[PDB]
Amino acid sequence: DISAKDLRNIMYDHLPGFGTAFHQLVQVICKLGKDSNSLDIIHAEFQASLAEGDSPQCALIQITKRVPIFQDAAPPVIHIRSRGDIPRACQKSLRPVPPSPKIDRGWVCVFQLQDGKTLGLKI
Ligand SMILES: O=C(O)c1cccc(N2C(=O)C(O)=C(C(=O)c3cccc(C(F)(F)F)c3)[C@@H]2c2cc(Cl)c3c(c2)OCO3)c1
Repeated sequence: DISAKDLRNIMYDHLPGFGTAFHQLVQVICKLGKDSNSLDIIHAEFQASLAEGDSPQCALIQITKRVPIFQDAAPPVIHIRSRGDIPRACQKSLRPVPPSPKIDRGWVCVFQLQDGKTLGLKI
């Protein structure tokens, strides 16, 4: 069976740049997919979207809209020490956390900083 690491690497293979918000979205998709035994359907949706001619970015967003574990789901909370732990290419995508963020509305994750600060990653 495909593993979370395998799928992460497969998805990364299609993305430009490094440590971008889409890379973090792959991390989130793979974590939540692993936790709900859904990596196979996620991989299949990813490949099908690519096969129809969608960009890999569009394919990842479509996974957040078409795979049921992400539908109306809140972004996962990831504990980090400070803003510096977040990759450079993600920094401009960090935003104040809104009232009810949802993964399928583009809120990838919420970083909970050691000093109590909180930042959402937005696509
Ligand atoms: O242990 C697993 O089986 C598994 C599977 C897939 C991905 C991951 N994740 C990681 O190993 C990991 O470093 C994840 C991150 O997204 C992450 C963690 C710390 C810091 C950062 C960073 F700040 F963006 F750099 C990202 C990432 C991760 C993703 C999510 Cl959504 C997490 C999480 C960790 O902990 C709480 O929720 C773990």
